[PDB]
Amino acid sequence: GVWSNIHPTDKVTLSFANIGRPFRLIYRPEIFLRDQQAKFIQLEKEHIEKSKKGEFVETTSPLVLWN
Amino acid sequence: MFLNPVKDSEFDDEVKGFVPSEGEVRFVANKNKECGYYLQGIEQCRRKMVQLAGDSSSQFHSLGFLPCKRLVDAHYRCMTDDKFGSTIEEVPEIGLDSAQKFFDCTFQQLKPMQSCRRFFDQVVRDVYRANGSQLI
Amino acid sequence: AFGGFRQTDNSLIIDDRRKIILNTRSLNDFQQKIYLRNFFTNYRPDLSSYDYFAFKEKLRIGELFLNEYRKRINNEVRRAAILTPTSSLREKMNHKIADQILDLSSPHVRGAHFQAVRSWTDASKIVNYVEEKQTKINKYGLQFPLLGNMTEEQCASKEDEVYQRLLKEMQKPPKKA
Amino acid sequence: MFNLNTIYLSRIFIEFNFYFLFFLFLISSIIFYFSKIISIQNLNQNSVFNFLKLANIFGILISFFIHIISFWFYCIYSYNLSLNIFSDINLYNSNSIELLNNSLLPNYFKSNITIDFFGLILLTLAYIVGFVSILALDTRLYWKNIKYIFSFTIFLLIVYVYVTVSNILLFFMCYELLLIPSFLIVYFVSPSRRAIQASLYFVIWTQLGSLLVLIAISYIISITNTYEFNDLKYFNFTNSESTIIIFLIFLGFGFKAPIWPFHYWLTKTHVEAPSGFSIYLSGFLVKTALYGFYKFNTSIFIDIDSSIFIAICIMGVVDSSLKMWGQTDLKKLVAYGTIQEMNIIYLAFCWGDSCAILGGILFSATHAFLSALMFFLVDCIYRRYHTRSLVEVNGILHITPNLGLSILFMLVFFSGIPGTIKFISEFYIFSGLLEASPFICFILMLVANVLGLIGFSKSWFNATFGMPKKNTKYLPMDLSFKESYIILYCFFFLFIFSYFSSIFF
Amino acid sequence: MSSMLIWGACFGLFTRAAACKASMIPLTTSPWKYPKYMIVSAVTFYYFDWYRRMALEQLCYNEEKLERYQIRAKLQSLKIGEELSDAYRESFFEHAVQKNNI
Amino acid sequence: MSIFSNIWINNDLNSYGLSILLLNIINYLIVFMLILSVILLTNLSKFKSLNQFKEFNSYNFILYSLIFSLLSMAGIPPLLGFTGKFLAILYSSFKSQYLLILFMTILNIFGMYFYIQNLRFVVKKNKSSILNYKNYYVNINYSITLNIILLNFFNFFGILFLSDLIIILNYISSYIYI
Amino acid sequence: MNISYTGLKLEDYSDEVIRKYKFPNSNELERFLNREQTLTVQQHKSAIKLAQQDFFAVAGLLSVGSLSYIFYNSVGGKVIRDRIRASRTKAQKVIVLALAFVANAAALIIARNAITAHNFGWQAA
Amino acid sequence: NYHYDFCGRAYMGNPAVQSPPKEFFNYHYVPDNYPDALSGFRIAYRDPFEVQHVFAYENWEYQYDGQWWSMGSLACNVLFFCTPLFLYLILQVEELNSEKRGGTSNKFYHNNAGFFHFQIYDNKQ
Ligand SMILES: CCCCCCCCCCCCCCCCCC(=O)OC[C@H](COP(=O)([O-])OCC(O)COP(=O)([O-])OC[C@@H](COC(=O)CCCCCCCCCCCCCCCCC)OC(=O)CCCCCCCCCCCCCCCCC)OC(=O)CCCCCCCCCCCCCCCCC
Ligand SMILES: CCCCCCCCCCCCCCCCCC(=O)OC[C@H](COP(=O)([O-])OCC(O)COP(=O)([O-])OC[C@@H](COC(=O)CCCCCCCCCCCCCCCCC)OC(=O)CCCCCCCCCCCCCCCCC)OC(=O)CCCCCCCCCCCCCCCCC
Ligand SMILES: CCCCCCCCCCCCCCCCCC(=O)OC[C@H](COP(=O)([O-])OCC(O)COP(=O)([O-])OC[C@@H](COC(=O)CCCCCCCCCCCCCCCCC)OC(=O)CCCCCCCCCCCCCCCCC)OC(=O)CCCCCCCCCCCCCCCCC
Ligand SMILES: CCCCCCCCCCCCCCCCCC(=O)OC[C@H](COP(=O)([O-])OCC(O)COP(=O)([O-])OC[C@@H](COC(=O)CCCCCCCCCCCCCCCCC)OC(=O)CCCCCCCCCCCCCCCCC)OC(=O)CCCCCCCCCCCCCCCCC
Ligand SMILES: CCCCCCCCCCCCCCCCCC(=O)OC[C@H](COP(=O)([O-])OCC[N+](C)(C)C)OC(=O)CCCCCCCCCCCCCCCCC
Ligand SMILES: CCCCCCCCCCCCCCCCCC(=O)OC[C@H](COP(=O)([O-])OCC[N+](C)(C)C)OC(=O)CCCCCCCCCCCCCCCCC
Ligand SMILES: CCCCCCCCCCCCCCCCCC(=O)OC[C@H](COP(=O)([O-])OCC[N+](C)(C)C)OC(=O)CCCCCCCCCCCCCCCCC
Ligand SMILES: CCCCCCCCCCCCCCCC(=O)OC[C@H](COP(=O)(O)O)OC(=O)CCCCCCCCCCCCCCC
Ligand SMILES: Nc1ncnc2c1ncn2[C@@H]1O[C@H](COP(=O)(O)OP(=O)(O)O)[C@@H](O)[C@H]1O
Repeated sequence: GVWSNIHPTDKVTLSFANIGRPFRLIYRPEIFLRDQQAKFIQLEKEHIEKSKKGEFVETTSPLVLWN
Repeated sequence: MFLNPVKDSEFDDEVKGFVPSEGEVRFVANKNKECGYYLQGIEQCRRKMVQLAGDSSSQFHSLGFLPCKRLVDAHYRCMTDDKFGSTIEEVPEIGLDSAQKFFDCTFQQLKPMQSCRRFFDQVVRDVYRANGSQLI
Repeated sequence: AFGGFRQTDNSLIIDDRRKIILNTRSLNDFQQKIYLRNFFTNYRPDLSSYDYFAFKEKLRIGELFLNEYRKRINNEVRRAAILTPTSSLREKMNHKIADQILDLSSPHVRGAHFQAVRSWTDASKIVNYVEEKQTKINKYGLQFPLLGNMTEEQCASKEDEVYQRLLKEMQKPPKKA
Repeated sequence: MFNLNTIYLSRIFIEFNFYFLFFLFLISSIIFYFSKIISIQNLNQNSVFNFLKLANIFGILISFFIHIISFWFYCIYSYNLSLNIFSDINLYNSNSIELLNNSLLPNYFKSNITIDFFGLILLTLAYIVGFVSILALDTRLYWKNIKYIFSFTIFLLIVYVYVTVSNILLFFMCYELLLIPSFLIVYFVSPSRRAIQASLYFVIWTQLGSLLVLIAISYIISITNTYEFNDLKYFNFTNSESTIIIFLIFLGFGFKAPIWPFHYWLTKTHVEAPSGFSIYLSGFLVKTALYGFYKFNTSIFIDIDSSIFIAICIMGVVDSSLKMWGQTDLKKLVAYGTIQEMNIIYLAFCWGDSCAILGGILFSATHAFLSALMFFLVDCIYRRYHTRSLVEVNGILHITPNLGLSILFMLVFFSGIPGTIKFISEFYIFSGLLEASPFICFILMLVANVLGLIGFSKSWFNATFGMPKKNTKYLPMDLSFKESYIILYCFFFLFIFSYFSSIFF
Repeated sequence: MSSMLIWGACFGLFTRAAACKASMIPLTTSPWKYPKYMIVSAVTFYYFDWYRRMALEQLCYNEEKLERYQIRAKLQSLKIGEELSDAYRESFFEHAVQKNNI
Repeated sequence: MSIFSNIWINNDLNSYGLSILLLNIINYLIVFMLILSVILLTNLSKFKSLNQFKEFNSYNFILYSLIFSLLSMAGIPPLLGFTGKFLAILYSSFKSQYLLILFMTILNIFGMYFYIQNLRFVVKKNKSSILNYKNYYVNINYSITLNIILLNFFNFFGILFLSDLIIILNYISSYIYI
Repeated sequence: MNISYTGLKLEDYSDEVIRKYKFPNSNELERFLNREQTLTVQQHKSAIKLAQQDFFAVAGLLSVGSLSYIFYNSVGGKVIRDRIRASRTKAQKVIVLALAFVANAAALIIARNAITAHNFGWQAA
Repeated sequence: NYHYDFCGRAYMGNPAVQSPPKEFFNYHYVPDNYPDALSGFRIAYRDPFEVQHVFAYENWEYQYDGQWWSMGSLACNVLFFCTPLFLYLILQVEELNSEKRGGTSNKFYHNNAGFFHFQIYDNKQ
């Protein structure tokens, strides 16, 4: 309930299991991943624009991010 | 799975099992471990597209699952090591049938990814069996 | 996120695929994951989690099935001993029955040993044999109450399918030779 | 024909039995605390101690009945789940059924309950052995230790969370929680004066292994940030990490589950502990360690030879069996028997997740019941004859025929006669060990079932037989109904549990 | 359950009862201290909830800055000669040229 | 620290060891405060030797408060000191210091027995009289008893609320740019 | 996020590609969205309600039976209990004998019902 | 053959009659212990020799360093000491046999990919 309402995981597990990991990763992992992928997002956008255009870029092809 | 039908069978349906080569098993395991991100992405994007344009009256109802095309192509390239084409549509004829089965599993029947990964791995295994030394 | 443990060895690692050279002690978490820790720890690493759970269950059932073969042949030997007098008993046993008894020995069936030492190929073969038996049973749908669960509509559809299959098989002509 | 109704009934029963126990404990504690200014017994017929005893006893009993029902539901559920997974072979079809939680009670510690056959066997052992021990400690609880009437309810709650959780950290915490109540019981409830030192020895010896297991858990958690107990499938430990983890886990859990040479604390505690608490200790508190070792070693992939661990277990078995002869103290002799059986059980877990686990589980159950029986017999002997030494005790049969008969049948059951789960477990373990290493199996069987058996039987036969000519004015009468029915129930379980479904064994 | 105020009130009630039991005085002694303890506990625990949530938010914000320190600290921690190596040369130039935008 | 096309990824929080050290210091201070409050509630002149631990053999509140405080100092799992010791070992494992873990464990077990042995002396033949007399009656301080009760509650249930304290300590330490 | 319908035109993609990535029937889409392909959320809720009711009934019956048996058969020694039951009225004796048995039997029957799946529609032949 | 006069190093009680011990270890109870009062609470006076035997072994201790090797028989003591190594070496030889044949070896088998015995594996909506 209230004391654990901050996080779905239990308080004891939060206190002990998570050692050294960023609280940004523990809470709100999506924002952490998006910040990590910031440049990859623009690379993927440029790759999509070029693919719509005639050019096809193979260097950035693996960058297909969904989170 | 891993069962071959008996060509000369007294009854309608008979199957004899076979064990894939160690090289094939290693290749499939490594590629699954490396490209597991794309399969989860396919699942999540499928659910997202169904939620967004599931309703018939939705504006994007005519573009269903097209965004998942990039994920599917990326997964195919990752599994095949960027060889044998840069798109799923470029799959060889040996694995074309398995690719069609996978698409029916995923998008038409909307069956679990547990089920559809079987067909995707079947496509990969067919390509590997066809080539052998080309993938390793 | 997965992490790693600092390494102490001073060996050099060569990754021909990425065309780089690393040192074991200098590896970070991701590099350790990529180079070390990659080894397989199951018979069929290629299969997914659900697929390998099914594979494990089928392997266990196949081991039990081979043990059941051994138990059945032992029971048949007991039946032969009781029915037939000692005279001609060995003469009749020196047939399919004795060969099967020897062929179902410990290396082929794990009677009471803690572990059946099987290669991954052997496990795959056993699972394939179990799947062949399952397919043969499911052709006629004998697994509704045992070795299966289905709803009423599923049962009715399976009954219709099995009826059609039996009709087609009966209409088929005898196999030549 | 399996339907979702059975699945949800099983899950609901498992989840709600814990809350039943918790609410009973909470209400009893509230009454105890708020009925009196000072939480001690009022030496009169209208004391709250009677109500607390009633509540504890018939909360444990009712929860045990509900646990029987829930265990049967789990057996059906697991069998049908395996059938559902195995039966279907069509590639398109896959068993993906998702269950939605109830809206009545919350998930304790925000953890989804997962139940296994070994865990439920451990929980059933907890229930039964706790019932026996609480029935035993009535004469010990008096006027300042009545607060320990809830100790077995606390044990039940801890074990329930321990066995119905899929979290590594919660698992370890539940395993570690057991120390405080047991130490308090030994410290404040043991009549003998040597119990003061026995408690310290118990604490230190068990805490060394607890620290070892803590180091192993820290290695697992720091390297793998996961806690779900199943994400370890996707992470592989290097050879060095795996060997360190297995060594630490084995030594730490063997500190609790007595192994050679770490059984000095066990002998001291059994000798100097309450006769009612020794039953619970030997029966259950040494098997949580076995369960934890099984879970961890089956979760982790280990690429090391288990010859060293097997040798340690066999050495412990041989040591206990040889020392059995020289013990004139019945309680210490039973403690050595417990050491032997626990070492055999631990050896049964030295082959990873092989078929030896089934024999280990069955032997754990039979050892729990047999040790409960033996310690209860020792308790009766000590309580009616004011001594538990062979030199001072002789000719029990001729003055208390029922007690002598119980001793003789206990010896017969300990011998491992066919028709008993003891014999079944011995058969499993020895059948596996014969193919694993036949000469080692022969040595183990010879020692344990001849030399140790003879040493064990010598003292019990000498006590049962003879002629009690000494202190004729002070001789006791016989067993009471409570003791007689406890012995009969132990025998009945040891005999009839062999008919349990063979699917799980 | 969900109301920190109610949780604090219950905590204060039980604290008062436990204090009475420990002091061996009747639980009805100083009745006015029950509502006092309940109110004080409710208020303090409500404030502590708000403060823990604020501290978590501010820590999440500070971790963003701490990441910038880690990236630059890692580059400065490189052993002599590794700053121009193929594995760090591009990042070092990025942090020494592109970010030299003062 | 991982590099992927000049993109740095950091899955480690550097300002965590300092938080763990602060947590250990705070936990030790809390337990020391509990034991010293128990002592101050009673008469000070009685306690002058390890044998005098029997003098704590007084009514249940004092007796069990001392017992649980000693166990917490020793590091018994459910109590508060275990949180600090376990988190220290966890951080040592995270930093990959097996020898440091070994020496920490040796010191921990030796100190554990050092604390535990006093429970043997706590046993007393009778009930002690360690309370100061005021107005012809023993003086029991309600305020100190209440403080000891709060400390006992936190010592018992620190594991439940430790996540909030860890969050606060990490928040405080994050301001340090190390 | 670049995974969106924005910028997508059916002209760019081939007819076969569109047919492959075409939405399935509306019923299939609804089933997939609601996760009711095999079982309905209402079926799950009904099963949960039945499970909770069965657990409550079983636990209450077990408690009532156990307590009644204890209080009826825990009055004293054999002679005292026999004399008390002899002085006991007819209806009181009937309830004393029947209450515990009926409660325990009802609990056990309710437990057996769940494992016994008699209400299956395939019963025929 | 064992006689007290000629035993020398295989110690045992002397046959000669001895006076009862004046002082010996005795049963002691925790302070404020609740007496055990089963069967009328009748306690008999304990025999000094019997009590001495009861409490002798617990208090027995070695007088000097290294006495353990010499006491009893050196050969049997050394064999008992070396027993764990004998067991380990026998296990290793049996494992040599297992390796060269193909039977069960002493290793932690991992057939199940972390799947516990008959564990309930489920997901929630
Ligand atoms: C959504 C929320 C969900 C979560 C829940 C959150 C809420 C949690 C809390 C829940 C409870 C709510 C309580 C609200 C009021 C709180 C007020 C307050 O500040 O409290 C602390 C404060 C007490 O602290 P303190 O005295 O300042 O502390 C001194 C130190 O100890 C130092 O000690 P000392 O030794 O130095 O001195 C001892 C003390 C000795 O003195 C005392 O004994 C203290 C005073 C006690 C008696 C007070 C008078 C009572 C009668 C009149 C009350 C006012 C009218 C109420 C109108 C209600 C109409 C509906 O000395 C003094 O006299 C010093 C204080 C001077 C007097 C202070 C007067 C304050 C009056 C406050 C009135 C509150 C109600 C107002 C409501 C207005 C409505 C319009 O006030 C009280 O607690 C007053 C007593 C109230 C409880 C009485 C209990 C015994 C009688 C029970 C009778 C029950 C009958 C009905 C039965 C029904 C069931 C069958
Ligand atoms: C008047 C008070 C009435 C209270 C009613 C209950 C309400 C809750 C308590 C609130 C009290 C607030 C004020 C503090 C008073 C206590 C301190 C004191 O000095 O008082 C002196 C005051 C007067 O002094 P005295 O009585 O003369 O001196 C006696 C000494 O205190 C010696 O006494 P003692 O030996 O009896 O003391 C207890 C003894 C031993 O105490 C115990 O062993 C406690 C056993 C509790 C039963 C449940 C345990 C279940 C375990 C499952 C496994 C979980 C694993 C999780 C992973 C992490 C590891 C935990 O010491 C410990 O507690 C140390 C071991 C701690 C183990 C940690 C267990 C954590 C479990 C968390 C709750 C789980 C709930 C799940 C279900 C809900 C799901 C949504 O003492 C009393 O009146 C008696 C106090 C005894 C303890 C009361 C609490 C026991 C019942 C707890 C039920 C609720 C669960 C716990 C969570 C509570 C919220 C955080
Ligand atoms: C997981 C591990 C966790 C470890 C925890 C370690 C600590 C545990 C034990 C200590 C905790 C603090 C307990 C309260 C203070 C003691 C005095 C007291 O209030 O009782 C006497 C007083 C007794 O009254 P009485 O019996 O009617 O009459 C007494 C005398 O007759 C007449 O009395 P008087 O006239 O002489 O004096 C009355 C005055 C006496 O009060 C005092 O003088 C208080 C003395 C303590 C001062 C230090 C408090 C610091 C609080 C912050 C957190 C750190 C705590 C550190 C504690 C240990 C340090 C050595 O009473 C008050 O006003 C009490 C107010 C207490 C709340 C103070 C809040 C200050 C916050 C300041 C920082 C704010 C954040 C800034 C952020 C900056 C960002 C830029 O108690 C009450 O009135 C209520 C008693 C029952 C409810 C107590 C509720 C306590 C809640 C504690 C929450 C702790 C934090 C949240 C949990 C954290 C972990 C998850
Ligand atoms: C490494 C290669 C191995 C393979 C090659 C073949 C085997 C060679 C083994 C070595 C044989 C020759 C050396 C043995 C000398 C005696 C032992 C010794 O030193 O201890 C001090 C010896 C024993 O003193 P104590 O035991 O402290 O005092 C007892 C009093 O007698 C009072 O006693 P009590 O009247 O109360 O009666 C107790 C008596 C009776 O005790 C009993 O009835 C209880 C059971 C005792 C154990 C009986 C042996 C069972 C089978 C052993 C299997 C071991 C397997 C594990 C080791 C494998 C290593 C390969 O206890 C004794 O057994 C004591 C006598 C000495 C031990 C004899 C048995 C063990 C010897 C070692 C055998 C090793 C075999 C290895 C091959 C295994 C097969 C693969 O002290 C004396 O010198 C006093 C005289 C004692 C009688 C001596 C009998 C004549 C022995 C031959 C002498 C000439 C040796 C020339 C050596 C040449 C240079 C290399
Ligand atoms: C917000 C809601 C909070 C709910 C709090 C619950 C309050 C509980 C109060 C308990 C009071 C106990 C004493 C009652 C008076 C007894 C009078 C008496 O002896 O006369 C005989 C009468 C009737 O006796 P009888 O001779 O008719 O025997 C038949 C007994 N029954 C009716 C139960 C079938 O009362 C009883 O027998 C009641 C016995 C009560 C004690 C039971 C102890 C066993 C454990 C359960 C205790 C309660 C905990 C909660 C339930 C368990 C967990 C789910
Ligand atoms: C039995 C002793 C008395 C009872 C108390 C118990 C204390 C000992 C508990 C067991 C500790 C582990 C021992 C076995 C280790 C096996 C692995 C190994 O070291 O092989 C070299 C291993 C395995 O090497 P490898 O050759 O197999 O493979 C890796 C090889 N390289 C690195 C070259 C690629 O090598 C290492 O990486 C070195 C690790 C050394 C770790 C030693 C310290 C451990 C500290 C944590 C535990 C401390 C517990 C203390 C408890 C309190 C004591 C009072
Ligand atoms: C619009 C607002 C209107 C508000 C109106 C005012 C409401 C006032 C309510 C007062 C309730 C008092 C209940 C007393 C119960 C006593 C029970 C009993 O006898 O037990 C004795 C027992 C026994 O005490 P004892 O120690 O004397 O024991 C006697 C027994 N022998 C002889 C064996 C020793 O102790 C107690 O339980 C009494 C002390 C605890 C009292 C707790 C009171 C809590 C009150 C909470 C009020 C919450 C209000 C929230 C309002 C929110 C508004 C938004
Ligand atoms: C002994 C009867 C047992 C009946 C079987 C179900 C027992 C469930 C657990 C009950 C525990 C004690 C009450 C707790 C109250 C509380 O604080 O309960 C508080 C919580 C409130 O939960 P939330 O606040 O999260 O909503 O109660 C619940 O969650 C549900 C309580 C139980 C509901 C069923 C009640 C059945 C009544 C049967 C009456 C006849 C009994 C006859 C006995 C002889
Ligand atoms: N505890 C003992 N230790 C050694 N010898 C004993 C012991 N008890 C009896 N004996 C032996 O028993 C014999 C004496 O028998 P006993 O019953 O005492 O009759 P009595 O003393 O009248 O001869 C002696 O040989 C003596 O050595």
